[PDB]
Amino acid sequence: AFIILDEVIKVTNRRVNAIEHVIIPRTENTIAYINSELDELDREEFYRLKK
Amino acid sequence: YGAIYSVSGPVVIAENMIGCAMYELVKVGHDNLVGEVIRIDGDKATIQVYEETAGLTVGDPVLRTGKPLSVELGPGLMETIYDGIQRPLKAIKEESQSIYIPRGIDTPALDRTIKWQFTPGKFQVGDHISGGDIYGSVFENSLISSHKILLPPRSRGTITWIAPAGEYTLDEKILEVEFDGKKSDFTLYHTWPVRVPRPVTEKLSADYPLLTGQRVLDALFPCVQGGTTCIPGAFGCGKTVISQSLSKYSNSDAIIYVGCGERGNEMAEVLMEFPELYTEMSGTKEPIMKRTTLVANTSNMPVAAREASIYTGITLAEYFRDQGKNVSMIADSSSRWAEALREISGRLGEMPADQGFPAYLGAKLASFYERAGKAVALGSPDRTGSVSIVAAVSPAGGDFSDPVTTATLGITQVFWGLDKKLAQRKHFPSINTSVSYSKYTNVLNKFYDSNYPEFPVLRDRMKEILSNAEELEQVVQLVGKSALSDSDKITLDVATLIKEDFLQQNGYSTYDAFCPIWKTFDMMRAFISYHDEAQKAVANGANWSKLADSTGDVKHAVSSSKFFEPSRGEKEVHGEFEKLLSTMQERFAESTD
Amino acid sequence: KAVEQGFNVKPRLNYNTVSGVNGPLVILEKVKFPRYNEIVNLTLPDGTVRQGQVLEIRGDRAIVQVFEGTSGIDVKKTTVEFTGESLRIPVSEDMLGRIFDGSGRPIDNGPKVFAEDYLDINGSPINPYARIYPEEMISTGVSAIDTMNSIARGQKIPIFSASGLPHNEIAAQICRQAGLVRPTKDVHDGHEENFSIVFAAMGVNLETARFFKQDFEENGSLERTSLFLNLANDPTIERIITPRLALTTAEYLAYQTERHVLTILTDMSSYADALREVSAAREEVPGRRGYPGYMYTDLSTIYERAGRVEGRNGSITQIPILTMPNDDITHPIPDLTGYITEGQIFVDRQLHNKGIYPPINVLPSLSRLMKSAIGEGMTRKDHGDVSNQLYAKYAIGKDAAAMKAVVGEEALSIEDKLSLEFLEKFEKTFITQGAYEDRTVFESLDQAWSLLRIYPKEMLNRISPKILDEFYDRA
Amino acid sequence: EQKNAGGVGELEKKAEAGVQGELAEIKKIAEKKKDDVVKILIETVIKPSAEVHIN
Repeated sequence: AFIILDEVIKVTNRRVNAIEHVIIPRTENTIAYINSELDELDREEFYRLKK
Repeated sequence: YGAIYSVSGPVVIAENMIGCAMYELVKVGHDNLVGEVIRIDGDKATIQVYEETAGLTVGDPVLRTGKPLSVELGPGLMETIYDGIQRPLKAIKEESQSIYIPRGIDTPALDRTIKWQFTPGKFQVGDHISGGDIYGSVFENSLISSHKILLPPRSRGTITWIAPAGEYTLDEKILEVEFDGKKSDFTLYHTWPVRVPRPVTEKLSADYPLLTGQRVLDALFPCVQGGTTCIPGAFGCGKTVISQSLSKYSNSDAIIYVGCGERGNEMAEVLMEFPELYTEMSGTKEPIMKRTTLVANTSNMPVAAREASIYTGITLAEYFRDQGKNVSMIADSSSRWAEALREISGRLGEMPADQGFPAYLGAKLASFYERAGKAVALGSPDRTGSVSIVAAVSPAGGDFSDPVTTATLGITQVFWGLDKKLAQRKHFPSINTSVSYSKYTNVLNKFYDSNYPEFPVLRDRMKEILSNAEELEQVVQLVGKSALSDSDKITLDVATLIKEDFLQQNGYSTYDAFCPIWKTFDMMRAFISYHDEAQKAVANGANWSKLADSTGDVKHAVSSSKFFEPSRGEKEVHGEFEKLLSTMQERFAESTD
Repeated sequence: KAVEQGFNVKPRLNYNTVSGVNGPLVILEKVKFPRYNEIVNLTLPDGTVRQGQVLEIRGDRAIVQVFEGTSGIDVKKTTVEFTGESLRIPVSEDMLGRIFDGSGRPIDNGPKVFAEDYLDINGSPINPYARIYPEEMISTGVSAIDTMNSIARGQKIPIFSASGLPHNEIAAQICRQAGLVRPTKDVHDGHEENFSIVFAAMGVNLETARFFKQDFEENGSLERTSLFLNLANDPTIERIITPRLALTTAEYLAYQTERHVLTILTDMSSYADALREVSAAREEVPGRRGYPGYMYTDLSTIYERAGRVEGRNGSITQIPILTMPNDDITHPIPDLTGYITEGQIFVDRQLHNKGIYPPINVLPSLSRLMKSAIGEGMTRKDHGDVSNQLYAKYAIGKDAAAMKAVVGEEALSIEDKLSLEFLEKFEKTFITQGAYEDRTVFESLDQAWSLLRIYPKEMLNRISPKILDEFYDRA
Repeated sequence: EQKNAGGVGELEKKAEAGVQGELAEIKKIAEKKKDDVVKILIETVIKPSAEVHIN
């Protein structure tokens, strides 16, 4: 149980440190930076069409 | 009267066109390319030209026709391939021997030279008649025998002359009704604007299932004659299997396969396929091409042709609904149609709303779908028809974020959504049993309670097992199966058994090509009772590892129950399933002690 | 049979009324009855001739896109003589063997092609009823292709590829090793076992052009190929018509001379770029990523000129290489090609980084008519089930690798560990293939079976039990 | 390598003879057919085609 608790504790720590805190910036990028930027470009193109 | 004033592709802005109505057909150019207006600006009228517009010059005459985009309904279209504008492809190849469809080829949509047998029907001279009233009957095929020709929906009046029984070509004067003083002259065929639904007296509630064959489709997410669906359009299985299954076995008295935006070689496959699907159809082995129009529309063909392809298909389907035939309209890849709408708007210049799709995409899909009701035909004699869309939706890169699928989800009562994981596993059919749904589960209870009383309870049990086990799997894949209780192990294992032997379905072997409803119900009973026996046995002492080892024979029996050849008939297949279930119960009772 | 109808002289109206020029499209005024798609021989003040093409007539105005760029054109002295007819390539059976510039000028030292017919580059729609389903498999030799994405003769199947991946090597290998799995005869004559390639390099760097030229020379294909080169330093609107030129020569070759042709269209992402440039200088309504809204149709017209035809022994296989940018399939070029072309070969970057050649990734790769060119009577009996099994276990192995990365190896069942081993041996010994290996489909299937035999017979669940009992234990 | 290198003179000579046969054939065909070709082509290039393009 010492070995199992060490493995599970380091798995939870590895999750909360590396895995979740790298997945969160990945989604932060994918929506907030890039998807918003692409929508902004498309709205620029549409406004040029409207003009 | 008219003259071209601009060309920009399919868009051809005529002029001096004052008086032309919107969406009105207007021959374009000296080749008489067929085009329809889509915007009127004083004299000018922006025309989409349905053709390879190259070669048009300013001053080319554009002569109106004053009729919206019309489909030539009537006998003769039962067996024939059509283009999007209802051009008979085989007739084009015959008259113009070359392998190319000539620009602006007139060819009548229905074969004029054929002489159909005709019987006078009911109405007589001096008898009042109304739109949709059956006034005859033509023997079209051995499988669409008595193609009941019917009066155009709008027109009405008192009959002054009806031709006697005999043989008549398409143009022959069949009926001469009189309204006011102007007596209309009616023939064996009638046109109809594809953009407006064919009117019906009243739309009933679709409540008889459309047995589509695939086990998961008929059991988990049933569809109804007169309903609407979204097969996922994936390659290999899903769309491919369901198309042939509903073509051959679904008891749909007529069929229209409108392949808008379908790759050319795929159509060349379809064209060499449907003439060869009498292998297991009921009656006396007649080819189903006697029972299905198909509106071929390859992608390369001009944009507006793709846009109008499913309108032509659904108007043909509505026509065959007005005769009381439970027609089904397999609109393959409607996402290609939505793309056609997107790019026709782009050419037109209007501001797109979502992902470049036009704003009215939802309304356009709604107009195309809501013509799917099971309805009584418009005129006497009263007769119940039913058209049932099956609109494949190519999912593209995205899963459901594509606005065509999102706008479709709010309309279709049934949605057999694709499952990417099941496809990557080559698990066919690969529909997603967690995000699919059928709003027709409860209306069908009127049908289930009469034939298969336990079917809804079994379906709910099957769904409960699958959902609980997907929840459980989402955890065990993260932790491991060591900590699972015996009941958890049973739920997980029975879910695997179901997902591998009930939900999965080859669709190509002689067995399980078309799993009839009784065989599907009996397998539902077998699997659910197996899960119930396992759960009840482990509710008692027996641990589950030893129980699984001792009843591996029973597990293999219920797993191989899918192999039961459905052509043996319910009388003995149900006997086999009764024997299987009895041996199952006795084996579990034995192994409990 | 005589084409004597051509002996007529139509004097050509020669304008001097260039209203203005912006980007790649000149704009003309006071035209008398302009034709929508007629090409224009506009002459610069230098006396040189640049071949334009009318893009949209309007009253007495005619927006003309100008091939060979608009640099140097002007208003005072530019004269635009209108040819009355659309672009018509002089086509012949003698073009086989020499290299054409993008716009049909022969950059080979030889003379202009002594055409026996003038075919419109846009072709014409092939009556879908007259079309015949392509079922004859061609053994491309690439084991990652023949086994699991089998190209059939007539099929369209782009080689999707990242930028910088060796898609050129794969296309050259497919040319070198192309051949029907069950040919008509062993001899070169009678069987006609040689595809008369028609290769259209458009927007390619000159190294790729030299690579393809010398690779066709070494293989001997250059005596039966019409390289339509349009290099990088070649103009940017000429890339609009290079694919059409290649496809119309291919159509002449396949349908009108009953020859078998394999039409590569290299770097069609550059074609999409050229189309974007033209349709963004037109102030059109742009599509997903600034590309023209009508990209679907003017890419289908490029693609859908492929496949066999009833009554003609010819067939146009075509393998348009496609430099999908940023390596995401949902880019509108590969996303709008996946719609039109049945299947695609996905050349994958991270497999290339691990050194595998060819770096073909199976799961995203597909062939939407592989299902009919397999089974009995054509290639081995077990091809269809072996392909499904390899696909399924490759997907399982990749999922197991993802779990192993996320969660320790303990959580992986014995199936997942076996799948990891299978995936390793797969990518290392089956996908991996020499540049000249030429694996016939039967020895590819033998390798596939010697690979699948890792699993117990009870675990190859997608294989039909008959195929299992017949092939698994042969060893 | 030595055998192949020295074969350039022989291979080029054989190919030149093969091409010379066809070149002579083409010249012989042209010398006899150009009279009729020019007679038809001169009529094509001299015959007027006065017509209006409104229709």
